[PDB]
Amino acid sequence: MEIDELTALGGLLHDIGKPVQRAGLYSGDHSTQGARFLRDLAENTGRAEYELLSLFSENDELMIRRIKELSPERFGLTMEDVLNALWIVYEADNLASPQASRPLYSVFNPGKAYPWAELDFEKELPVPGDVFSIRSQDYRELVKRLWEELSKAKLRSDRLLPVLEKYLTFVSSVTSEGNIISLYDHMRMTSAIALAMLRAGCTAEDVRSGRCRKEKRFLLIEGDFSGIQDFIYRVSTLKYLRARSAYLELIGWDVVLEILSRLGLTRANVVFNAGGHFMIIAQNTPDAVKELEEIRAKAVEWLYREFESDLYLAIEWEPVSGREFGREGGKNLFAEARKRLKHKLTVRKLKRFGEIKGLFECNRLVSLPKLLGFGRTAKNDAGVLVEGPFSGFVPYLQGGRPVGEQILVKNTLNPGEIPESAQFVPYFVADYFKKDPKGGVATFEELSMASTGTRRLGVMKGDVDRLGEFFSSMDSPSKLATASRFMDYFFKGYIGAIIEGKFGYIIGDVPSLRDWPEEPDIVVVYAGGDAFFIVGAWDQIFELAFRVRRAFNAYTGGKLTLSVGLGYFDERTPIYRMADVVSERLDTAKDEGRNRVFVVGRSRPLDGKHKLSYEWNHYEELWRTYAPRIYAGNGRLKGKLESKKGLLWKLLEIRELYVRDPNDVRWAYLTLSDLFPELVGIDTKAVERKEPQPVYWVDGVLKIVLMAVR
Amino acid sequence: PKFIAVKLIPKGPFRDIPRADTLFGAIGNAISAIHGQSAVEELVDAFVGGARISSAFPYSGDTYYLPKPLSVEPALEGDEEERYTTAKRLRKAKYLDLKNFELALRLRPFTIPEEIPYARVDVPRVVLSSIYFWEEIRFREKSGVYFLYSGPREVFDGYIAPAMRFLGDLFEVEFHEMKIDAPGSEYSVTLSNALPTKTPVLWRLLRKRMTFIAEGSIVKNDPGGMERLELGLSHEVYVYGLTFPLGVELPEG
Ligand SMILES: [Mn+2]
Ligand SMILES: [Mn+2]
Repeated sequence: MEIDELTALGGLLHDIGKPVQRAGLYSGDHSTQGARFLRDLAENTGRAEYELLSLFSENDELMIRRIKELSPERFGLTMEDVLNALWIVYEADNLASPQASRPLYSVFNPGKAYPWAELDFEKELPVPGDVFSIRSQDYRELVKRLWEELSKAKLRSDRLLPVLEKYLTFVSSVTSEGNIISLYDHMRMTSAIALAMLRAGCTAEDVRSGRCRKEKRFLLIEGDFSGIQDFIYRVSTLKYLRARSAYLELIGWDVVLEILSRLGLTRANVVFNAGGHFMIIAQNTPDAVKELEEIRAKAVEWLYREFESDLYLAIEWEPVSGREFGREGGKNLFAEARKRLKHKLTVRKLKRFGEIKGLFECNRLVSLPKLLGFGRTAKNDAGVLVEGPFSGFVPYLQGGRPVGEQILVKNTLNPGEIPESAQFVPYFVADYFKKDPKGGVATFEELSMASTGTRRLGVMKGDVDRLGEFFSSMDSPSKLATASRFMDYFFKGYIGAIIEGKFGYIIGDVPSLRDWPEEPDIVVVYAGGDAFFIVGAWDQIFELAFRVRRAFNAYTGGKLTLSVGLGYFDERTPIYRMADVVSERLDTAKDEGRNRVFVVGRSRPLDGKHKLSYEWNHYEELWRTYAPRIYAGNGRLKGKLESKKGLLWKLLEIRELYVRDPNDVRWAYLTLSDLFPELVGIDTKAVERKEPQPVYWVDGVLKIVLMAVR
Repeated sequence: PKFIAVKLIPKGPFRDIPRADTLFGAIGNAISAIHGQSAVEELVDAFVGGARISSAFPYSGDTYYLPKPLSVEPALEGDEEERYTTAKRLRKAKYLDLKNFELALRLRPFTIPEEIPYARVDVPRVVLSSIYFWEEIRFREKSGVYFLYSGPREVFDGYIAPAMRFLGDLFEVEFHEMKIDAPGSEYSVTLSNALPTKTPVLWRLLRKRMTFIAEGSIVKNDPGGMERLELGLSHEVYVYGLTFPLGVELPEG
C-alpha cells in the first residue's frame, strides 16, 4: 500500500457500513458496524489491508492509539500519512453530497422508487414504481454476495469499483424520503474527491481549518468531441460505419485513461464518459495543469495529422473549491461552476486546432465478433490493430491472452481471466446487429430486403429533450454521477434488450405492422449518452421508435421525453444523405415542441399552424383509432378493403386539397363512408383553438399502412 | 462604411453561394479573357493595395443578409427554458439581416430571420446501380445573391464591373450603394473567407488543399494574404484570402 491507493480505497469503503447496518449483521450505527465488517473480513482470508481500511468508517486520542496498534510500517506507510488519509476522506464524504428500509428514489422522478435488484442489463428494465420498504433479508443476501466478492478481489480500485457497482447501484446512499443518490455513485465520488485532495497537497491540518474546503484545490476537466457526425457519417457500408463509431469510443478512452495515468488518478475520478463527452475531478497543482496542456496539445496534433479538420477534441478545466461541489445559501454553486466550464468549451470550439501554431502556414478499420475487449499498449507493439493519440489497441479475443497496462473489457463488471497486474476497465456499448446467413453484420441491402411490403432501409435518430437543464438541476457531484450513469445505461445497456423484444408488459401495444421477430432486422450504429442512430427493415425501425419511447417513459418517471427522426430510404441512398435527412427531421421534431416523432415526410400548409412532427401520444391514439379498421397485420389489408384499396388513396388526395388551402370548404363536399366518421364533418373546436383539421393528421397512418401492403 | 453591392439576379438555379476565393478566381479569369494578364496583375496590385471583396450573401427584395459574427456565440447570455431554446437557434443561424447584424456587432439584443430566401434542394439520379445527389440553390421571387466591393471606383469600373458583366453573359448584374454602420474597435469580423497571417480570436475552419477562416470569423488587425502558385496551367494562379473587416465589440472572455 502507498498513501494514494489507501486514500482511494478509503474513499470507496467509507460508507460500506450502510449495507451491513441495514442487513442487521452486527449492532451499532453504520460507522461502528462497517469497521466490524471489514475487520471481520480482514481476519477471514487473512488480508490485513482491510483492517487498515476498516479505520475509515469510524479529541483524536483513541484514534492515534488504534492506528498505532495496526503497525503502519508493515504497509510502507507513516502514522501521520494515515491521519491525513482519514481526515481527507472525512471531508471528501461531506463534499461528495431516516428508516433503514427506505429504497433508492429515482433521480428522474423523486416521487417514485426502484425495487432492490443488482445492476444486470440481461435481467429486467429498472422502472421507478410505487415506494416499497426493502426487507432486512434482501440487504443480508446483498452483504453476503458482497463479502464473497471482496474476499477474491485484488484490493485495487479497478477491482473494487466493479463489485461495488453490481451490488450497491440500486441502494439509497442515505435512507431519507426522496433520496436520489446511488450508494455506488456517492462512494466513487468520495474516492474521486479524496484522491484529488491528496494530490492537491492538502493535509490533515488543512482539512481541519478548511484551507481545502474554502480554496480552489480541485479542477473540473470537461472534454467534448467536435466533428463526430462528419467523422462517422460522410464516408467515401454499415460494417465501416460501426467501425468508425467503435474507433471514436477507443480514441476517447485513450485520452481519458491517459489523463488518469499522468495526474495519478483512478477510474472513480471519471464522473462520466458518454457520447464523446467526459468529465473528471482532479488536483489543481501547477504539475497537473502542465500535464493537461501537454495531453490536450499532443491529442489535438494527432487528430489533425490523422483526420485533418474533421474530428476535433475541445478540452478545458476550471479551478474549483469544496464550497462549489455543494449548494450554498440557496445557490447551486456546482451548476454555476459547470456553466462557467461549459462557456470555456464553447470558446475552445470556436478556436478549433488553435493548439497548432503551424495551422495558418481505412484498412485497419475494415478488419475492426469473437473479442472481449482491447489492450491499451505502446503504439509500437505486435498485434496492435488500431492506434489512438497516446497508445496502440491490441484486440483481446476469447481464445487468447490480454496485452497492456490497461485492458478495456466489453459489457461486463467481471475482470474475467486477465493478469492481476492489468488495470480492469469495463466499458458498455450498444452493439446489437442482425447476424447474416454468414456470422457477419447484415448489409443495408439485406436489412431492406427483410421489410413488410415496400423494400426500404429504416433509419431513426433519437435524442433526449432538455437533458442539459436536467443535469443543471443536480446539486452535487454524486447526484450528477447518478443522473449521467442511469441516463447513459438506458442507451448503452437496455436498447439491445428493447430490440430483442423484452419488457412486453412495460411497453404494451405500440404502432406495429408485423409480429416481432426473434432475431430482428435491426443494426445499432450508435446508442449512448442520450442519443441513438439505428437502421433496419423499415417496418421494424418504425415500431422500435415507439418501443424505445415507452421503455424510456417507464425508465424515467414519465418525467423525461425523447424526440425521434424516422426515415424510409431506397437501400442505395448513401449514408451521408440518410443521416442529414433523419437529422433535419429530429431537429424539426424539437423545433415543433419536444416529446414528438417525425413519423414520415408529409405535405402541409406553410401558414405556421401545421407541424410535420406528431406528439407521441397523438400518433399512438391515431394508430389505435384507424389502423385496426383498415389493416389485418403482417403485410395484409382487411378483407373488406381488398377491392376498396383506392378509398385509402382518395383520402390522401382529399387531404392534399386541405393542404392546397385549409380554409376552402371543398374537402367537406367530397366526403362505406362510416369507415372514417371523424374526417367527414368540419371540426369546430379545432377552428377556434387555431389548430389543424383531423384530415391533416390521417396521412401519418395511411402512408405507413400503404407501404406495408404494396 | 459605405460599399458597392454587386447584386447577382439569377436566371435559374445556382450550384452554390460563392465565397470570396471562388469570386476572385472567376473575376481574375474573366479579366484574363478581356484585357490579358497585365490587367490581372493590376487587379492583384489594387487588392494587395487595400481594395477588398466580400463572399456572396443572399438577398430577398430590399433585405440584404450578412453572416452572423462568431463574436455573439459566447455572449448569448448577455425565462430558463425560453433562453436555452432561442440560444440553440441563434447558435444555428448562419445569416442576420443588415439591421440585426449592426446590433450583433455592438452585442446589443437582436433577432434572427424567420425564413431564409434560398432552399438547398439536392436532386437524386440513378447511375448504372447507385444514387448520387447534385446540390442546387432555388431562389425565392426577387431573391438572389450579392457581394460587397470596397476600394477606388476606377478599379471597380475598370476591372470588377466589366468582369462581372462578362461572367453574366446564369445571372444578370446590377449595383447599388450599401451602408453598414459598424463600431470602432481593435477587433473586426471578416465578410470574406480568409488565409490569416496571425492566429485569429474566434473562427470556423473551412477545408478546400488550403485552410481558410470562414466568413463571420473574428481577427485583430489581420489583413489576410494572397497566394500565387503554379499548377501547370499557362498562367500563374492567384488565391484570394484577404479579410473584409468590419469593427466588432467582443465580450470580456
Ligand atoms: Mn444529444
Ligand atoms: Mn438532448
